[PDB]
Amino acid sequence: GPHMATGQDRVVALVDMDCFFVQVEQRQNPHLRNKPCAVVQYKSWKGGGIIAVSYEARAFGVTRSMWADDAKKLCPDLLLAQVRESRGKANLTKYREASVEVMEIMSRFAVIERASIDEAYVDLTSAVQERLQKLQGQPISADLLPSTYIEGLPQGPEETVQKEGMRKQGLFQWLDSLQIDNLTSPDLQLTVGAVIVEEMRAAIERETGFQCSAGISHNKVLAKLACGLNKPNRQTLVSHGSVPQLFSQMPIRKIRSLGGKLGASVIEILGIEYMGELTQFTESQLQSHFGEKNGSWLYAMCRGIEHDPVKPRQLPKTIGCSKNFPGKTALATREQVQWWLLQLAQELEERLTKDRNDNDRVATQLVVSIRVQGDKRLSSLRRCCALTRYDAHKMSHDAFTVIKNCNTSGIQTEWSPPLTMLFLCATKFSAS
DNA sequence: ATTATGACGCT
DNA sequence: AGCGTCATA
Ligand SMILES: [Ca+2]
Ligand SMILES: [Mg+2]
Ligand SMILES: [Mg+2]
Repeated sequence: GPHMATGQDRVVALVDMDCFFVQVEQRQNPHLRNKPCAVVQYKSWKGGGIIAVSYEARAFGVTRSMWADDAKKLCPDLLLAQVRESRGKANLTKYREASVEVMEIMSRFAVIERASIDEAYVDLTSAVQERLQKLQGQPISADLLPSTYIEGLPQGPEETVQKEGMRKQGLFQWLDSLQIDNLTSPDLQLTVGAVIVEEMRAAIERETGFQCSAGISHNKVLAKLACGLNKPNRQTLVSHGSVPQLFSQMPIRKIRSLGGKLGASVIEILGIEYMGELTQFTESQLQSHFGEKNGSWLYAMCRGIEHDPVKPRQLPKTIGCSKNFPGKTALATREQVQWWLLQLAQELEERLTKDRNDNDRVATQLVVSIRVQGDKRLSSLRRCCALTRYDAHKMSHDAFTVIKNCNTSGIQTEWSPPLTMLFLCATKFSAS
């Protein structure tokens, strides 16, 4: 009744760049624009591994993780851009720098949480209050929402044959129902949130050339889900009211954090398929199976309610460099291990020095991780040491010292079992 | 032989 | 601390 919170206190958006690495390459090379395009890394093994795919290429069935030689079988005219290689390894600087361009624009509108290289959550609650005061009871025109979908609409009762017409019919029903006379209507707040996101998205495109999609809702999980409902180059508003129908057929794995083993457990243990089916369990029941924290989270989430705050953090918390040495390329000599630790340390030194200059901070811990031939785990071993100076030779020497005792080989010069992954990561930043 | 990342939870 | 999970291009 009157005491049951509804998770409608905030307006949160999730902005996600469309096929991000591809757009970065298309901006740089106009010949790639409006074409089936993919970004690949390395080239010698099966034409390289695809890591980003334009919407034109996806129509042919090209996906991430596909080998470019295989993608070419589906899409013979596929164009490719290759990730830059430096010091013998893929170097993602160009995309990191493009990400900064976008993140800096978003930060003009509101506080953001950098969630990945190409997406950020936005807390719009304050911005919405401000805009509502400016509007002074003024209705919101559909003209202010030119790329917005309202999830769940239109409903009930011939232009609806095409997608743009459906989008507009839905928007009109939504706005027709809105009560603009009340500065505290959650639905109104979401709508104004959407007006602001249109503006943010226009600014991103104007100032970078990059297009993005976005979700607008009352929390991060619904915002993220919403964003994916209409891509590319569109934004989606998911209201509290839309949740029961949306979740009624929504596979559990689609919700963020339930895409892996926990999500699988939920389905297996409870014998359900859809997020909405969770409402029939008590909070205690969910806690008994999935733990106190997850059980409480699931109980609220299946009702559209989540409280995780948009953290004020625009910069990454760690800076790392990693390389796999698959199959026959695994490092089997000490000279090999040392040469590559050095290559990695040199890239890391370069990124750290630039980070210190731009952002007034210094990393204080170096984390060293390796994988050994045979183990099916990301990392086999992880060891930290102190990071006291931005010097590549020192860092690589320290990394070797910390891992040297993993070498089974009774021989000094040989390395066994061979190493199939090296990883250096600078962490634990402090102001400088 | 997807690879190169990056955040956060557990004990 | 070191390990595991989940997620990004
Ligand atoms: Ca994206
Ligand atoms: Mg993304
Ligand atoms: Mg993606």
